[PDB]
Amino acid sequence: EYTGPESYVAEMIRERNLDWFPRMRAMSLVSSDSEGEQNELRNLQEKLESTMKLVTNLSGQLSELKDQMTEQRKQKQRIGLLGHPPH
Amino acid sequence: EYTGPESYVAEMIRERNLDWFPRMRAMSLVSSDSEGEQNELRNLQEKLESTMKLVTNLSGQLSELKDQMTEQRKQKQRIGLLGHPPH
Ligand SMILES: [Ca+2]
Ligand SMILES: [Ca+2]
Repeated sequence: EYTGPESYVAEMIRERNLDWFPRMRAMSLVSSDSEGEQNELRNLQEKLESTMKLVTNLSGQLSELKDQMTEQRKQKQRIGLLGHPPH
Repeated sequence: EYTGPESYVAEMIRERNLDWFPRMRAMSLVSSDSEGEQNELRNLQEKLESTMKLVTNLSGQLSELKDQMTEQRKQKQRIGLLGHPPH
């Protein structure tokens, strides 16, 4: 009928080990937080705006092929209409 | 005629409590700032460029449906004009 931690302590006792005693650490002092996790949120956010790379490149290319075909039509506006008028 | 803090000190005295005495803290040392709040500005800014998600997705979709209808017209430029010439 050993519980979870109780069985583990039992094997540590049978192992002649004393590493399960707390040393220079208390839960009341660890309960501080110190506005932590902020680094995790910053790191995920930095990748999220780094994810904006693929978000904005699709827009850039979809705009630019249309722009370049329109620019080809504009180039036609000059080159085709140059040879159209007679002499 | 008790003032704000004076009344509170009065009830602490009647409570036989000594927790209103400063201990290991001085205002002159707390007056440091240490370029603080920088984390708050960084956190708001990171969300603001995370707010750029919705700012740029509206642009992306408004560009892309126009691009895809133009591309459908371009697909017509081929498929419709393939079956138009006679034999
Ligand atoms: Ca059990
Ligand atoms: Ca009063």
